[PDB]
Amino acid sequence: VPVNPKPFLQGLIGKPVLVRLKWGQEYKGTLQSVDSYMNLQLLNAEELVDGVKTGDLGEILIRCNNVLWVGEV
RNA sequence: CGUCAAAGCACUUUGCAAAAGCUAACGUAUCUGUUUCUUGCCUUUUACCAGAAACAGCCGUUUGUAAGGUGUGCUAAUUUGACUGUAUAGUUUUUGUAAUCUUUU
Repeated sequence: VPVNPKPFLQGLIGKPVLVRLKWGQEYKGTLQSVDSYMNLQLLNAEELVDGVKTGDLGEILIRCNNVLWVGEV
C-alpha cells in the first residue's frame, strides 16, 4: 500500500529524525515544520560528522538543495 | 494588451509643392476645344457626320509640407512610432555536485 513523500513527512513531524547532506554530514533532531519543498527545520540538533558529535547548535533550518537523506531514530 | 520615444489632440481654412521610378483604374466617373489627316451630308463660311494621330483645356482625386481657424486639454488627453515583451527555487541554461587536498613540469 503506497506511502508518498508528502504524507511521509507529514507523519514524520515531531519524532526523532536523522538526515544527511551531500557532503557527508548527518544531523539528528526532532522536526517542527515541512514546506512544499521539503526544506527541513530542526530543534535541539547535534551534528554527527563521520559518526562523531562536533557541536550542539539547537534551532536549525537546512536549505533543501543539500539534503541527501531523510529517515528515522 | 504591455513597455520606451516623440508629439498637445481631434475637427477644420488657405498657401506652396509634388502624383507610371518594375504594365497600370491619380477618376471602377467622363466632356469641350485646337492642329494634321482621312471619309460623310453639302455649296455660303460658320454650325455639323464619325474614325485616326499630336497636342490642349475643364469638372474632380491623393499625398507631403507651412501657416492658421473651432472644440478641448497645456496640475492632462490623444495620436504616432519603436521594441531581443511574460514570472519557472523540484531533471536540458538564472537559487549551484559544490567544497577541499596532493603530486608532476
